[PDB]
Amino acid sequence: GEFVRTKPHVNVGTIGHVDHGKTTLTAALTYVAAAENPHVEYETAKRHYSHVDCPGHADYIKNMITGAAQMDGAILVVSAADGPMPQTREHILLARQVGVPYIVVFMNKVDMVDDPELLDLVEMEVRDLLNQYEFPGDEVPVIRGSALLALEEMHKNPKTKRGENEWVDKIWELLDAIDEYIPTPVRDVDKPFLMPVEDVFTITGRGTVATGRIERGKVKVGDEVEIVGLAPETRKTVVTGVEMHRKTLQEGIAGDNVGLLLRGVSREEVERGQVLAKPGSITPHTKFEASVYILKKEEGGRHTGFFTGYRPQFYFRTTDVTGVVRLPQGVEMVMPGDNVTFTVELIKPVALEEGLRFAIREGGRTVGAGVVTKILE
Amino acid sequence: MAPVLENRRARHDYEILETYEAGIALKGTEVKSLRAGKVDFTGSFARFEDGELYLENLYIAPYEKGSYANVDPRRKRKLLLHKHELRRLLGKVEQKGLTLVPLKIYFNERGYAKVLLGLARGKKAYEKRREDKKEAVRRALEEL
Amino acid sequence: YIPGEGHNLQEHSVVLIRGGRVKDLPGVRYHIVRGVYDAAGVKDRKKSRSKYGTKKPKEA
Amino acid sequence: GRYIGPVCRLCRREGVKLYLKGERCYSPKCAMERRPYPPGQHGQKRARRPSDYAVRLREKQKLRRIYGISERQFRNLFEEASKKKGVTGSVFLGLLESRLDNVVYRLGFAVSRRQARQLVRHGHITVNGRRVDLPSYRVRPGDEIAVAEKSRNLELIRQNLEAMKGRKVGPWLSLDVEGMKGKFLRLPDREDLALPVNEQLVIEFYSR
RNA sequence: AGCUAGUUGGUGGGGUAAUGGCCCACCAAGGCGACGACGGGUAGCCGGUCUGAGAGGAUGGCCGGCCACAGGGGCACUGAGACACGGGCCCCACUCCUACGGGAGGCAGCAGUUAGGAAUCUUCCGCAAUGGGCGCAAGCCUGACGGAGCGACGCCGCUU
RNA sequence: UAGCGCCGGCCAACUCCGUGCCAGCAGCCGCGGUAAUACGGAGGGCGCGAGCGUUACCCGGAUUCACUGGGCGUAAAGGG
RNA sequence: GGGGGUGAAACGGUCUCGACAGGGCCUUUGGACGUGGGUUCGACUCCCACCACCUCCACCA
Ligand SMILES: C/C=C\C=C\[C@@H]1O[C@](O)([C@H](CC)C(=O)NC/C=C/C=C(\C)[C@@H](OC)[C@@H](C)[C@@H]2O[C@H](/C=C/C=C/C=C(\C)C(=O)c3c(O)cc[nH]c3=O)[C@H](O)[C@@H]2O)[C@H](O)[C@H](O)C1(C)C
Ligand SMILES: Nc1nc2c(ncn2[C@@H]2O[C@H](COP(=O)(O)OP(=O)(O)O)[C@@H](O)[C@H]2O)c(=O)[nH]1
Ligand SMILES: [Mg+2]
Ligand SMILES: [Zn+2]
Repeated sequence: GEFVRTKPHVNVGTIGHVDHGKTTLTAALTYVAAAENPHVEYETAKRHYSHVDCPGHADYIKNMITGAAQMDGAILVVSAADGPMPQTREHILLARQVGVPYIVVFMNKVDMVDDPELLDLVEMEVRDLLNQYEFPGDEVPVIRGSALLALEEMHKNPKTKRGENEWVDKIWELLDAIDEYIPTPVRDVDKPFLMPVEDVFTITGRGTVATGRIERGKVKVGDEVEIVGLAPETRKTVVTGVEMHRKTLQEGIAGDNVGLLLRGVSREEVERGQVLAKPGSITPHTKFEASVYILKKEEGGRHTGFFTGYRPQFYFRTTDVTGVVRLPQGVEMVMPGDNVTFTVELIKPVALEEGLRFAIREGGRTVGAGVVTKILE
Repeated sequence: MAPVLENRRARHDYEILETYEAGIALKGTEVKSLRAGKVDFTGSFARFEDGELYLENLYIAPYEKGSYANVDPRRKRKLLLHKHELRRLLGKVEQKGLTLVPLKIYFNERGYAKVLLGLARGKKAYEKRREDKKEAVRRALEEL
Repeated sequence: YIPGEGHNLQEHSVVLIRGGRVKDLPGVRYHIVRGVYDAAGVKDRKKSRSKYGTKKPKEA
Repeated sequence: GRYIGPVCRLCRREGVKLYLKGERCYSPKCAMERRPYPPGQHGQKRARRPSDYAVRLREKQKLRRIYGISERQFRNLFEEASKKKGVTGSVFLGLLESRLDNVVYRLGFAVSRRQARQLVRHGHITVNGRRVDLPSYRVRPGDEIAVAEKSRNLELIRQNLEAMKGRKVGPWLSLDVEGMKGKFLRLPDREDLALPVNEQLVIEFYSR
């Protein structure tokens, strides 16, 4: 099956506390949306969606960040029976750190425990919470419903069309809240090309494939790239297939979450944290200085000052490597607040460019935020 | 919980007059390796550059666990000695050809790597047999 | 044998064996090829590099 | 490929004057004059009694360096030389000379072979009508070495070819200095190429 | 260091295109072995190839010739020819479809994957040529083949 | 575009500093113990050149299985 | 990508006795128990996030 692009394409995930509905919901959207048109996907008349389904734990956060770094908007799933909880709160914060645009909301479990206030109380405290993080709390859409009941009835009749069931409809009140509100954004299909790698797997009788969201530019069956980073020396290759959701794409425009087939590589050469830059642009390095704003007790987490030794973890695109902070000479220490410029040396070499926004996370709480000044390695 | 280390090889080698016990500046990644006892004193005399003593040439295996963190085995590790004790050893060292040698290594009550130094006979001239015909003829040839 | 000055080989690292005894150390008959797998080239090295893993240091 | 670097450097060292540059390497500064000794921090100190190898080396190095031809080309040529019928200490020289770039030099055009080299590679020189940009093209008995039309009115083919007004050409060569033609009469012999080299030792260097 | 009973031979058969213990009855006790049989290990053989003053030694990758095999193993059918690489029957192993009763398959063709390893390539272009098969012919098929691709793997030429 | 090997002897190519049988080299002999042409860098030189070195394997050298072309009193080798 | 495992004694109480270094002859704080940081008046001990190994799962655009 050859993938044929028609409607604009957007990337959107679904985050929230555990057991609130995320997984079910996704199942929900999927069937509900598919009833109309003959990590998941769904076309909704106006648009075409790729739904990443954040499944992990406070142990699996090394994917939460990645998952969110993409998606031009996120569905915050909150249980009606329970209401905002720590993971419901934690994601929001990240959706904020990772810098996600617009956050739709879906109170789920409305089919259970009925209470006049409960729904309004909760709908009010969710907004409250968002507002506590600089998100359009009041302005943001909050759909009430039951993922299960929609999904359930969609199994009963996988043909159920909108208007034929109150539960299925609520899903549309969401798909709709997503069709409008969450805006499709700027792509940048006119720059070089580059794509971080999120997952590398071997397709039998074909070879290695690398997936991720095309950062900038495009890629076509027959072009040439250079897997850069995390490897002793960059590898130059040629692509032999651009696929999207098991469908044959002809040209991978930016913003596309796609799988790229790398001719000749062995699954050990590729990883998660490299990039498929087009030759010439980008090059591995391990040293640089940069402007880094350091969040205070108030946010992120650092509540004391850090010296030069510090070996925080630096998150670039899809991965994160530990690095050493070579404070400039004549500074001596940084403290919560202020934007300091300092030199750092990553133990592992990673693709870098002039202005690359990266973050600093240590001890489980984001301690800093910054852009790359100059490359020295 | 580390066994008493020892320089059996030079305890006999040089005559021992006075002794001195001092703590060292261990890297810890090293303190591990010392507790495992994997370290020898072969070819290691202790001196002091400037006014501080530094046990030099002491080999402390790397810590497998420690990965990239460990420092090189032969390092100019620094020792800790009372100021009046340090000057007495300098008086003897600068003035005459007496060495300071690692006599052994262990951990005291408190549990710190504590090295035991010794007073050295020194001397021990290393006989070097010489002049190989080959060279001799060789030079004659060229010079003239 | 592990050539050069300094190494990064652990009690379980992946190495590539070359072949060359060491008239000095008894039953030692193979040199470890520096610069392959876990065996790292020689830091700071600048002379006979080809035979010590280390790549050409840019004259910075 | 072909050395490319301090040549009036090999002039000395070898100690027996070289002229890969032509004019300068001909004037009162062939580098030799002022520095008849070999290069380096040393260069002028008791030069230890050379060894039987050092000699064979220096001889072949001498001769070779006297063309630019890199070892592979040189040596590869010597081999074939050996094979062929007749003495080799001559035939090896017979071929070292049929080398177009050399012939083109032996016959003016360039105040040196290095300058005879850049002269072929750039299509300037020709052979029997059609051009040849192959320094390695071994010249046969008869094939004249005429210049080009875009090459003549050149500020440099002038000067060079104006050093012909008077001076004679190799005993196995002719020279219509007007149409810049001239042929290749016959295969040169040991004397005609009274070179500062003892071909024998070069036959031996290539044994051990 | 001894080996052998279809073993060696004989008469008559069976079989094949044809000789023959190739197979079978029957008769005889034979056959081979230090000039190395039997057994073990290794191995496809040659033209050549590398080396060597040579006589020798080492090798058999590419290209040509012969042999053997086609997942392991047995068998025949068809046919001028096969006991048949992309034909068939059967057992075995393994993977795949199933409505669980039986189906489909074999890359040591080309290209490609994975495993193993120090290490070995494009899911390509064309039947224009040469060669083949079928056909009166036009023509069809030909991953033979003619080419392009990737790798300093090698040789020769070339540049800075 | 210019790289790579080597510079104690065999083997073509030498000096300063660093280290002080340590760190290290290494094909053989062997270097390293406080002026190291042998270790590390630099300067310089040599060889070679889009290549240069290493490793493995074959022949050579090896008349060291000798037919060409060896030996056996004491070197291995005369059978009690 | 995750889970688990190993980073000294089934162990909350000083300080390398000491020299270097910043305040207050003697007190003292730092440094050294893989690295980076937290929490304590105070950690080798206790949380965290890294590192290197080990081990068990996951993984076909
Ligand atoms: C942070 C993880 C990964 C980041 C990855 C990279 O980040 C980026 O580098 C990014 C570039 C700016 C980056 O540097 N991110 C890195 C940083 C980004 C920081 C931005 C935006 C800030 O503004 C200064 C923003 C969060 C800010 O905080 C405020 C709120 C703070 C709340 C703190 C916690 C509170 C109360 C709390 O109760 C709380 C809790 O949540 C957990 C535990 N216990 C708690 O008690 C407010 O909501 C503001 O909005 C790029 O986006 C890259 O492309 C990237 C996405 C790959
Ligand atoms: N009562 C009720 N339960 C639901 C509804 N949707 C999902 N659930 C239940 O919520 C539990 C967790 O759902 P899940 O999708 O795994 O949430 P996740 O933790 O975000 O993945 C499951 O047992 C679902 O059956 C709903 O609409 N109503
Ligand atoms: Mg889930
Ligand atoms: Zn000159």
